[PDB]
Amino acid sequence: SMRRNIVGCRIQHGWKEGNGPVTQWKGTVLDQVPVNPSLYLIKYDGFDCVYGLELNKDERVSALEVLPDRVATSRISDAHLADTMIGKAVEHMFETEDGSKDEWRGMVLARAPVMNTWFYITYEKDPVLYMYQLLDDYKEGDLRIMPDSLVGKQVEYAKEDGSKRTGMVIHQVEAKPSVYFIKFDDDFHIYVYDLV
Amino acid sequence: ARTKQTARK
Ligand SMILES: [Cl-]
Ligand SMILES: [Mg+2]
Repeated sequence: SMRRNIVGCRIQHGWKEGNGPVTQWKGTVLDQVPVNPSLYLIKYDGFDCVYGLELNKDERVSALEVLPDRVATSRISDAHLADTMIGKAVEHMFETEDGSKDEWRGMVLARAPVMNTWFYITYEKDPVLYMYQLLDDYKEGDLRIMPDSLVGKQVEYAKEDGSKRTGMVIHQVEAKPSVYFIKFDDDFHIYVYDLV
Repeated sequence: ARTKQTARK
């Protein structure tokens, strides 16, 4: 029945998959999904993806603890660049284990909630939700901007494979309304798809 | 540049 509002809170919890040991996780709750309020979006410390978990319902979660810690509010370093980067196609430079350069095409989706200096981004070749402090990358020349309802509905993604994935559209990107977030039943990532 | 994290699963 009763639940506290945990958006903006730091949490820690255990996680158990199958027959493995419980593993320990610490993160920040970014959002509670309006079309499915059981579903929270979480950024875990040291992991780049944004995850969707039904924190209070998922039997894989244990020992859920809400900390009193307050996430610090910083003002972003360049409001203009921050605002105008939203919705843009980008080339985002990474380097890999061998130390060689590795450029990924992506799209900046939104400022992250809660963690004020972070941005939601997704990639052509890895279309799940990521979060980074992209102004840092931009300043270093590692992020270049390229020149240029369904929400709440149950959908499925069909393959030539023959099987399909079932999920729900959970968000429409304000800056790019043809783009949506999807939560699939079998998966804790948040998928990003252009549905027009 | 940032390092890309190892793919999970
Ligand atoms: Cl690419
Ligand atoms: Mg390329």
